[PDB]
Amino acid sequence: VILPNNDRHQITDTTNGHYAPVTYIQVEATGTFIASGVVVGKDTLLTNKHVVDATHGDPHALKAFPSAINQDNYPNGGFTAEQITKYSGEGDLAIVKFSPNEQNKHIGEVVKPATMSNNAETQVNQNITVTGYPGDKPVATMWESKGKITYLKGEAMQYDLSTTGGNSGSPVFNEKNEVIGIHWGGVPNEFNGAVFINENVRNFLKQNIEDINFA
Ligand SMILES: [Zn+2]
Repeated sequence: VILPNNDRHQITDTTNGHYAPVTYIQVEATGTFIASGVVVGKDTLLTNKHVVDATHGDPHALKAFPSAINQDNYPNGGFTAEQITKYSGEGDLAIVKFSPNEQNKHIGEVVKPATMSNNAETQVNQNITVTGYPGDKPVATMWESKGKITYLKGEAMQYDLSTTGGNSGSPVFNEKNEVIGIHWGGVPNEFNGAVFINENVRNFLKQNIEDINFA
């Protein structure tokens, strides 16, 4: 949701630096559901349970476009999901595995997977960014939203930065450009939040993704 702190910048050079694995998602149902996500392995991407539920039991309905720049401008093309594993906890988190594309390339090869933080030093009041694809902006455009962490408890985190429908599943980056959480949404006039990747979540990811990298 939009908050008093609405500080967002468009990322045009999407394949530069830590932005490459930030991904645009389209789920074809009924209508087209839009969301975001982040590549964290050779064939794996993280997003929310609710974006994955938009496929209504059909993984093939989910397409990921890493580093998408704008409508029909996908520098790495797209990838179709083949298998989905939802987080067993309360956290709105899901793991999506993709099959290679027509050129036999893997989603985690055309782009360098993001580095996951161990979150040892993460704390309230730290400056972070949530980068993904807001639906109030031009189609398939990547935007970085700036703010501070305002709440940390268990596997949940909240922050004061703005997001909009479409940002579902956007990675939360700390200053070191490591993924510390996965954005799920927010509450009007209150806050936006994400699944905080603590020890429990980390162990879950490690058990389901053999090549995920934690700093
Ligand atoms: Zn700014």
